[PDB]
Amino acid sequence: LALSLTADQMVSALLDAEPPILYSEYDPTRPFSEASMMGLLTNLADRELVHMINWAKRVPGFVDLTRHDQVHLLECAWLEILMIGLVWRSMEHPGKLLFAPNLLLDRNQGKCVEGMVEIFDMLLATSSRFRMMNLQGEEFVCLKSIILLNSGVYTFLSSTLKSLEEKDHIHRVLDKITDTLIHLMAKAGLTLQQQHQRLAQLLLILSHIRHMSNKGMEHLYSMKCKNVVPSYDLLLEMLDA
Amino acid sequence: SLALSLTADQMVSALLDAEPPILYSEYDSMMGLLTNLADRELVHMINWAKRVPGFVDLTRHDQVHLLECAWLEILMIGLVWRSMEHPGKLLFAPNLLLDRNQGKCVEGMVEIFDMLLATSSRFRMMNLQGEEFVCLKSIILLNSGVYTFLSSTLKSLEEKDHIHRVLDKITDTLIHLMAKAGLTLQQQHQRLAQLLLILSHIRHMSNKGMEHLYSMKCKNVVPSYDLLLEMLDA
Ligand SMILES: Oc1ccc(-c2nn(Cc3ccccc3)c3c(C(F)(F)F)cccc23)c(O)c1
Ligand SMILES: Oc1ccc(-c2nn(Cc3ccccc3)c3c(C(F)(F)F)cccc23)c(O)c1
Repeated sequence: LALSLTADQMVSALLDAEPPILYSEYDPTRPFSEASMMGLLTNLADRELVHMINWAKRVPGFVDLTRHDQVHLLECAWLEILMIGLVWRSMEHPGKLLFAPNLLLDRNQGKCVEGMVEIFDMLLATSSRFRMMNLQGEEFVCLKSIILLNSGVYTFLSSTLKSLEEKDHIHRVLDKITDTLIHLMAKAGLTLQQQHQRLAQLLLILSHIRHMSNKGMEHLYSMKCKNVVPSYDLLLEMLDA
Repeated sequence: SLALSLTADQMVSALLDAEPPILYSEYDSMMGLLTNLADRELVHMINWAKRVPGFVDLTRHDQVHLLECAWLEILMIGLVWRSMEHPGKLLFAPNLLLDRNQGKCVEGMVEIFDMLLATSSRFRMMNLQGEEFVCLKSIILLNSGVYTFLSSTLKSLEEKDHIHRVLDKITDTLIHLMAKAGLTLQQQHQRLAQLLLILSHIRHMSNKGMEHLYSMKCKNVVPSYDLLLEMLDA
């Protein structure tokens, strides 16, 4: 079971579970309009969702949960997960966001609402921060898994002993991933003080990622397209192998 | 910088000393009550903020931005802390204690109500301490708005460095409190993580709250940049 993994075993499992990088729809009309870019981003996200499920199922401890809880975590976290992926990819492209290898955008290219440019600006900042911190791949997979387990946990609520067990199991897996992060940092040769400071610096960034997702989710719901937001039923369907 | 020299004990002492008082609701409609209470709390929050070590080292403009971004999170975490010992209830004030069902009469707040309850219950199961609480609140103040400063000028860059250094000092403080309490090294890193991860959820609740204010046509109750600037300048 997941709770028995060593730090080295957890890292290996997470790295192996990594999803592929997808391309955006090839050769779209350029310049973009507000709708056309959204069409590209939405299509891309839709295609990544499938791979995210595959990834999620390989996150140690995820499948120990009921299907309902597995769906609830994905519901709450999908955009955060996509965004941290985006920020990781964009690290060595200052001033730009690498949504896909064939879709590298600066803050002016894509046509966007001014609410969108704020989010874009926030994504860029986060990416620079990771660049500055010299974030490592092994740390990234830990953070992405933390987002998956953490984002929807406080809203299980609640009662039943089983509901409590589920929450308890999530927190224990979270603890193991924390252990893993620290193990990586110590292994790298950071002092105890630097280890504890870096951990905190990384986790605090997650709150910003939650903010960006909240803002993005907000915009998504204001689109009279009745969908790019995956439903509970859709996510559940996708979960059944 | 003065802040950068503080020990863990001094940091805690300063923070405990800066705590605002717990205010009473004057009239014990939900929007009417939150508004009356929040308006009076804001005044105390500004003065609490100016007492957080490192905060007044920032430009007046940067202080306003931090508060602008953090204000609802700070109100909300105060509420969660106050409600900690009241399972199933939110203690908006000593004379305003609400359960989930009175939280239904209040329209689209039921979900936010539930999230708040869930956070308070998390605090309860963690045995969150007053000393840890004041650290968390300070972290929210310095962290929520730091990524949207605008960089550019040398000053804004120097401002961000300073914020990050103070945050590191608060991390040190938290760890010290835990070691002092007898936690093993492992338990210290774990609890640190658990505490900080709750902040993602507080941000989430603040965002839903804002979302709800706008849909309620209550955009007006939000402290504006200029309002905050004038309160600080006092
Ligand atoms: O791998 C991926 C795939 C898609 C996204 C992505 N980010 N944003 C926010 C955003 C995107 C562009 C410009 C401004 C904000 C999105 C929005 C949106 F509606 F939230 F914007 C809608 C659909 C997808 C995205 C991503 O971050 C990573
Ligand atoms: O000590 C406290 C603790 C909580 C609140 C608070 N304000 N708001 C929005 C709000 C309403 C009116 C005026 C200002 C803010 C809240 C909402 C929300 F869903 F309504 F946002 C939901 C739950 C709590 C609050 C508070 O104001 C003070």
